[PDB]
Amino acid sequence: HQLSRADVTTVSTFIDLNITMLEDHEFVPLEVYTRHEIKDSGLLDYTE
Amino acid sequence: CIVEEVDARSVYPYDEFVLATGDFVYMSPFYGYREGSHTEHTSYAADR
Repeated sequence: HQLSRADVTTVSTFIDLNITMLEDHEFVPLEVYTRHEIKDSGLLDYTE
Repeated sequence: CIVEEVDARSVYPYDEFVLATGDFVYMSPFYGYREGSHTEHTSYAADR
């Protein structure tokens, strides 16, 4: 009789190697203090 | 006679504060009689 290849158990001669891509990353703007904060840290503003 | 509500601002250690007119008040904003606020700082006599 004939039979499908799926009827025969499969052994692999291939060596596996799983490489995955480094995914995209988004860098948002990020400051510890803005210019507004730096200017506001003064106690008196001469101009105002 | 001028009455003028102003912004006041104080920096640490909060022993004095300024007014928007550029006038220093040589006194803690948190000075008072209760909850230990009588020990914070005052440059002025009691009657003031």
